[PDB]
Amino acid sequence: IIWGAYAQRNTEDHPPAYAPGYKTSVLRSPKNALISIAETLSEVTAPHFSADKFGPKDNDLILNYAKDGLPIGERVIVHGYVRDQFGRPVKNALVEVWQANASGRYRHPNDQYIGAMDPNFGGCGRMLTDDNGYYVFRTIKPGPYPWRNRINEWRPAHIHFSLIADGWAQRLISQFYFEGDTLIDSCPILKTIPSEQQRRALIALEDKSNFIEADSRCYRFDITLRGRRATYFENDLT
Amino acid sequence: IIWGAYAQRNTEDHPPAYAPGYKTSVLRSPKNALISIAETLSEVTAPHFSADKFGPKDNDLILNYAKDGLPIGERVIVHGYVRDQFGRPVKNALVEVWQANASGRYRHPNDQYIGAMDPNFGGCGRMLTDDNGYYVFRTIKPGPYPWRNRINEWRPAHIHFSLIADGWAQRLISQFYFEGDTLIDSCPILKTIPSEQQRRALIALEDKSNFIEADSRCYRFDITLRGRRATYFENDLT
Amino acid sequence: IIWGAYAQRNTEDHPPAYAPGYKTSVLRSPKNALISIAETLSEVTAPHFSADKFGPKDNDLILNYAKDGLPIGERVIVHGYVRDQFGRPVKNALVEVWQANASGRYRHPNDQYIGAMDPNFGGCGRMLTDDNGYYVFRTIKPGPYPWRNRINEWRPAHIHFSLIADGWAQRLISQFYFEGDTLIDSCPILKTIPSEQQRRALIALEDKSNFIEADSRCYRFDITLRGRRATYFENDLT
Amino acid sequence: IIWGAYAQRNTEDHPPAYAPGYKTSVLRSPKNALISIAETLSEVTAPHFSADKFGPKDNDLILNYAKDGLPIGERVIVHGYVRDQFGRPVKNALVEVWQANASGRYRHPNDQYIGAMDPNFGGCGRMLTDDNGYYVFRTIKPGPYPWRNRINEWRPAHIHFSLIADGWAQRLISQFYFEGDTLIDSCPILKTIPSEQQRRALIALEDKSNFIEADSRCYRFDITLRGRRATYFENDLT
Amino acid sequence: ELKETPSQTGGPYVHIGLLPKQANIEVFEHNLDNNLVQDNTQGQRIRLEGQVFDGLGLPLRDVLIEIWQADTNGVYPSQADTQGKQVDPNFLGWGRTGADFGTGFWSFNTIKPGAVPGRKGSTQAPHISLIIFAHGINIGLHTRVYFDDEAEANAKDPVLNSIEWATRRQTLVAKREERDGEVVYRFDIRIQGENETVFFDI
Amino acid sequence: ELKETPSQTGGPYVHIGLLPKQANIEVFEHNLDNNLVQDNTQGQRIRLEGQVFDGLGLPLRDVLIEIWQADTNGVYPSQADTQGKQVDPNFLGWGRTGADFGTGFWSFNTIKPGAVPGRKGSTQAPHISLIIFAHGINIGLHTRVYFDDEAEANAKDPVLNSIEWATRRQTLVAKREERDGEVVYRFDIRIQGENETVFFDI
Amino acid sequence: ELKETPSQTGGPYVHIGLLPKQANIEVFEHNLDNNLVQDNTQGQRIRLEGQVFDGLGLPLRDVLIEIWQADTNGVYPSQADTQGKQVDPNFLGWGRTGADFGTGFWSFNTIKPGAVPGRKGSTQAPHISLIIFAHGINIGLHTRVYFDDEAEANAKDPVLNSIEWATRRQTLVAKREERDGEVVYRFDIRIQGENETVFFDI
Amino acid sequence: ELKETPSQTGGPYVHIGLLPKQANIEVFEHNLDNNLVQDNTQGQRIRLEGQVFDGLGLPLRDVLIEIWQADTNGVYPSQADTQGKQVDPNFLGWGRTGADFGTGFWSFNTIKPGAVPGRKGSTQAPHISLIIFAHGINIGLHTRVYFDDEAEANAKDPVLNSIEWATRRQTLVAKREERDGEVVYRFDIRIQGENETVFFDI
Ligand SMILES: O=[N+]([O-])c1ccc(O)c(O)c1
Ligand SMILES: O=[N+]([O-])c1ccc(O)c(O)c1
Ligand SMILES: O=[N+]([O-])c1ccc(O)c(O)c1
Ligand SMILES: O=[N+]([O-])c1ccc(O)c(O)c1
Ligand SMILES: [Fe+3]
Ligand SMILES: [Fe+3]
Ligand SMILES: [Fe+3]
Ligand SMILES: [Fe+3]
Repeated sequence: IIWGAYAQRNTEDHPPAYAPGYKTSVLRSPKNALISIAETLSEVTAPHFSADKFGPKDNDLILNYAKDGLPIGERVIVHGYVRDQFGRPVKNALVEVWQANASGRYRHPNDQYIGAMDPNFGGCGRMLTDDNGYYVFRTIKPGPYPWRNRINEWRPAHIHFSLIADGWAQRLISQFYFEGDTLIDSCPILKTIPSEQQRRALIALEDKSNFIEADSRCYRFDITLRGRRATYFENDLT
Repeated sequence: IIWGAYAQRNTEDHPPAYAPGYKTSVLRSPKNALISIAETLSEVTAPHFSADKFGPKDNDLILNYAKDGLPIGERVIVHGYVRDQFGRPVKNALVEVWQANASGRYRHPNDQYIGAMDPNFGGCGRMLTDDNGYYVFRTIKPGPYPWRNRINEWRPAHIHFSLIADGWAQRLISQFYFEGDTLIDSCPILKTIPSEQQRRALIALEDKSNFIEADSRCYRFDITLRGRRATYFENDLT
Repeated sequence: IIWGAYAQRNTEDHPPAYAPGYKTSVLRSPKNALISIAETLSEVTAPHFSADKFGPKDNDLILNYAKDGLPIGERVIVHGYVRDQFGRPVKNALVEVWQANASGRYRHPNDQYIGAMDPNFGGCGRMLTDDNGYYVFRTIKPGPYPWRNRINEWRPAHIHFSLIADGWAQRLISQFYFEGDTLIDSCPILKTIPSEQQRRALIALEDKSNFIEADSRCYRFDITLRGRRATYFENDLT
Repeated sequence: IIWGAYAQRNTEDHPPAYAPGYKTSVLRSPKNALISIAETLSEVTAPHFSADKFGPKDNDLILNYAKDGLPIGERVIVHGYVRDQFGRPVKNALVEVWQANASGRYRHPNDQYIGAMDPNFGGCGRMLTDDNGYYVFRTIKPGPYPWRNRINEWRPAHIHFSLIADGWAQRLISQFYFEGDTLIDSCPILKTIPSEQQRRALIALEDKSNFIEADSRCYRFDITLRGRRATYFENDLT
Repeated sequence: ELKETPSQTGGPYVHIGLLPKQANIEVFEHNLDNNLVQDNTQGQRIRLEGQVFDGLGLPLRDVLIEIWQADTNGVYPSQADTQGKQVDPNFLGWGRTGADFGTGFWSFNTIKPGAVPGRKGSTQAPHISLIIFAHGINIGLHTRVYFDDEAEANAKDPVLNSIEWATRRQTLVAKREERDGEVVYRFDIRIQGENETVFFDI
Repeated sequence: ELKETPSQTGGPYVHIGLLPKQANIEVFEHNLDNNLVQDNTQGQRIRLEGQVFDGLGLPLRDVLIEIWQADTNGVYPSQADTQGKQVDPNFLGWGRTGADFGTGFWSFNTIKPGAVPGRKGSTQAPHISLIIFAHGINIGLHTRVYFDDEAEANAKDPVLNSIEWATRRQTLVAKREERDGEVVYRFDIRIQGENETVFFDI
Repeated sequence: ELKETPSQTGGPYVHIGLLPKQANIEVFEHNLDNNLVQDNTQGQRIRLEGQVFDGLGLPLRDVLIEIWQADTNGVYPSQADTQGKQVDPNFLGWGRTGADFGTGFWSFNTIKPGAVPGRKGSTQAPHISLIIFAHGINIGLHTRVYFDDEAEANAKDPVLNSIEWATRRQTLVAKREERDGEVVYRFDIRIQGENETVFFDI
Repeated sequence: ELKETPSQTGGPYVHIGLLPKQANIEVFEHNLDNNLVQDNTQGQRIRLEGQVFDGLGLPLRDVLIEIWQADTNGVYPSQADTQGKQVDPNFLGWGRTGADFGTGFWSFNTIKPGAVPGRKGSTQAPHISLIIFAHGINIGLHTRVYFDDEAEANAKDPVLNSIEWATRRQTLVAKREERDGEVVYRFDIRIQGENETVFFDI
């Protein structure tokens, strides 16, 4: 199999750069259209991260910053599969996550929300997907929080995530939400995505058979990256 | 206006005593039918609690047990109206509430769930409704938690409540849930209630216009008690 | 009752500033997003106008400018209620109205439409709502008129109105239309409002039981302003 | 992969112990609720049966008891797959089956139905599923038969089956029926199962492309057992 | 018309909320409890105690119990009382208690209530109205406690006579005992089974 | 709950209705105007003036402007003011004006407001709240006018500090000038484009 | 995800299929039975026997019973056992039996199992896992058999301690008897009623 | 076929997750950073720095930037590189950095990449691929950095020549400077407005 380029990104499946209901985008969006280029080796390659460098608790946000006790909040496991658009698993991709604590407070200097800080929660983790594209991490469910867009704007609970995988063209940062959160219907950031089916693609689903008795609940969330096409005739990449 | 008896309780609008899917009810439910009696002064009277005895933070679960800091969790206000079945407000009724903390852990000796305890959260409050039947309290949204019915049983987030109002026949203890919680559909305790409309009567609704910017979210929850009938002919009560 | 801030204005329920089908808005709309602020005493206060200063015919557009005779046109009474978003009446609010005459001609220097001027019609009135939020005025139904947006643009019949009420944040100017006017479906100014339900909120309804025999027809039109939230915990306004 | 416990059995997907329309259950059902326990090595292990001990005709009910001739009745092959609830094949599980003959008569001392006995039919077989979870056996389609529940009760044609697989918690005995049998809609034993979808899970489907010309018909029937969860954090089993 | 809010069990922690003081939670200055006798309260002091048993005879150690009763003259300290008689001003008429976590015994210190009018000119025998909440109980169970030394009054009580099984009437009668000068009434409640206590829909 | 009535433009004739006197329509005896100073009004008299420009720099000659402000001691003549201080009894705190049809200049005669409490114990710098209506403007635009001679107070103003672009903060500061004894503050408003005035959602 | 196939009763002829040899059907060369002791099996030989009774006390003569247990050292002859210890190679750990059609007695010849680890470092008392199938039983009933001569171990067993009714814990303890040199454990099962045997959802 | 998961902004706290060390969160032993030069890395060392500006010219102090580039010989340290040439074994080719919270400056220490084959036998000029994430940016913005001292190579670069506006091509060229022996390339990014940097859909 000789690989060709990644399938073109479908711009209608993503938010546009300029989205007036998300006020900060008004001055941080290019006025010119993006220039589409044909891919080269620069766009189809990406770095490799070795598992050797990851610590044992890097995917365990409940314990990786615990000092005197356990963080306060709802214990949850999140797991799922990363695949490309043609359904192939994405192996050894680096998944990084960050989030607020149970109060909706981030452990960042600029976050001065009154929601209380948790001395035993850090809020960041990372993992590499396995050969089946599977990933699993444990955390405390984040709380929603207020932010200044309109004065009473509130984000639904969410976990931020980032993926570095096989090709630079696949580079993606997004956010997933929790099934049933009522703030999902009102969020101007989630509403930058044009279609309802794509908004639903960011909701992690309750996975009841995988709850761990007297311990933790579980959410299932799958991620799809751009996929490469195979070449059978002229290989113009190089 | 001369008052007669409270309207008969509609047993089809409540759970039955014996509900096999809630295992603890199997040995704690009478085998004999309840004996219905005609009401007397004993059933139509109830005690009076004076507002003078309530402390300033009795309805503020965020601060009434705070020692070194604020409790961890989602700040929420819950408010609503208590009325009788004929729509009249229920004035000066005593509303008591208790709940788990953000981890789903109760501050009770027998609760040994691994969800972490919060040193700044107590979990109990009380208030008297006003002349319009209105009540309001502030708290941290409780987390769901596991319990042993079937081994992997999980309660949806809920706040327990109790009402002592004008007549002993109105005495009621129940629980309300939060709009959108997916565990609501699976709870065997909530499923003891026969009809869907009555199950919905226990769900507190997100009240977005009443959120307090950069501070707290708000849920609206109304409660209906039995109502008294007026007498226009023979007054047999006595 | 201690009052807190007005509920945030729901920007999705109003037209946006930039609306290209209404050509004059293209150069009169800010390019930057509005900056939302938390309210202070400046935003929650407003002036008081005394009824003593209003003349007896200030709400009677049929007679307040009549010199030699009565104005020509359809005699109509318009009445209704002003309330806030939580349903409370808005008392002693100043309602000012202005409109074209039966020909669709305004008594303004810049209006040179061929529709004829009426020497006995002025076109402006004002009133204060009563303690129930009620207002009533009498006028001649205005005619539609042409304006230059696209060359053959026509406004449906409408009456312009303005409200100064309890808080500066409630300040509002808008326009109401008459049930059944077919130009309502084609107006680019009314179409700046995104949702159909909100477009309908500007249509005054025929009120047949309140017509006055051998005299005048009647339209019913209610207005909703932003409402203030009550404070039960910290009062941060000051 | 480190395995944790089997997913909790979903009691709503099975018949209850007490089912009054199946009269024999009235005195053979516990009055107390079952006590749920957390699993240990006792519940997750099970025995292993070696293929070496099975005879060549153990899965061929047409020939394994034939002495002077072939049994009378409809020649049918039944095949399918055994998988766990998460879709994984169940390998080397022991499947045992027993059934009545074509007359609806069992070769049991206590069966004195007038339906005739077949000297060349035994009615019992066994097999081990293969690595894909596949099993196949051949038999004579059983006839329905009368039994005493109400006096004119009739069982639809069925084949009894039992599975011993990887964990004791998976132990299951049930019965499957044949597509289109009209007695299926009236059977009080099949009606102990609460939901229609689960009743349908016991119907073997005609598999026409797999009929063997001038020889036998074929039914397809798949079986689902409880599945084990994988452990990624604390392994509390031991 | 509206439907009553549906009942749900109080659950196993019903005392965090209803008797915090006893779950070691000091959040309130004034706490409600099981002592209805104030220093100037009129009437004869009595102690009411017992245990609550499940269907297998095991006492419930997570139960919450409240009682509601009239003062010494049979007047309720409630605005809904229409007797036109003055009530004892130093009497709340209500109390709440939980069972001891080890033993399962519950108790109240109160006074023996006077007789209260029944319907249509009848007179009820002295009684205390009692309600039970606990994990497993979906709706609070209502019962009444009558006194074995009021046999004359009990025989004419309208509610007791409305129970057709005389063997069940006896489950509602507490037994008087005298522990070192104190008068004690023992009232055990059997939720299910043999000698199941009578419960009412009121 | 109800939705706020949707806003619509005031249109090009917004003064027939709001300033009839100036459209030559004498229908009212008492007319509202742009003079907030009565003879006994306390405080220092100031004149506020400017022009409103569209995206191409052309002044709007059909604009309607209103201002709302506190008296000389920072008290609003409104029942909603909760300072518990007495307000100047000869001060309405509000006025309305249109631009001159030829030049486009607008103005008000008022007084310099005193400082008003901000939220959580803060103090706001002196400011006047201003709103703009005109053909093409679908919803009234809210802004505030601060004074360049109150630099100390402005640096500590909560609302001004909440604007992260310091270059935009300056669009809200009027410049003090002294025309023949009178103090004048010049405040031009640019609705769109370079140096676009900051507008608020209040 | 898939739903487990629903259970159905084994019916009254459950031994045609599960114990053909005893229904006089010789279709298999190798037949499964109730003898778990092979000649080289390690451990002390014991006989387990009893009867199964319905709600009226009548023994079930159509019942099918299977047991699953560890070897003499507490190791299961199963690939799922993760103790890393070698199991007795001459031990299947499972057997099956039916009740005698006349008397209703059932029995197995096996060995006394050694103790098996419990969860989180605990140790379980020796026990045999047992399941019951019969006409009238819609889902196989799971229970466990503990031994009365292991009182010390039983008092620390996690599963037994998880049963809050001590009167019900005793239904799971078989009684040791010594019939002519042989050690016998008698374990009767009451499916319903007084002294109903504890059944588990595992 | 599946649709790509939709992008969402990284938000203002994108460094808690992507550069914890710099938000003062010590959760990882090995942290990713902006230094691509290891001690044995081949090539000429260069420093890349600049600022990112919004539409009003204010630098973004919450921005997260990553770069991806080839080694000194134009080979990518990636299994997808098909040149059949050995890559420098001491080069990751990727790094990440945030802007300084006060100044807004960002930087990387890396080496000048060698030229990489373009499509159909062409040769690309040396370049670094760069992506930007920040609050307000809904999808990461891709751009490339070319070097002003590679004018000959730049004139023949396929991607640069595919931009029809020559005035926009210049926004992609960093300027070489020599601060005390070190070679520095200054590359400022303007997200919107005049001299807006070219962004690509790759
Ligand atoms: O079994 N528990 O522990 C429970 C069950 C339900 C509850 O509402 C509760 O607070 C505790
Ligand atoms: O363009 N005009 O002349 C207009 C447009 C809309 C109006 O409502 C109006 O009164 C005048
Ligand atoms: O009552 N019987 O004889 C029965 C009832 C059901 C059966 O499945 C069966 O094989 C026999
Ligand atoms: O404005 N903020 O602070 C925000 C907005 C969105 C976010 O996802 C966030 O983490 C912070
Ligand atoms: Fe609870
Ligand atoms: Fe108009
Ligand atoms: Fe059968
Ligand atoms: Fe966030």
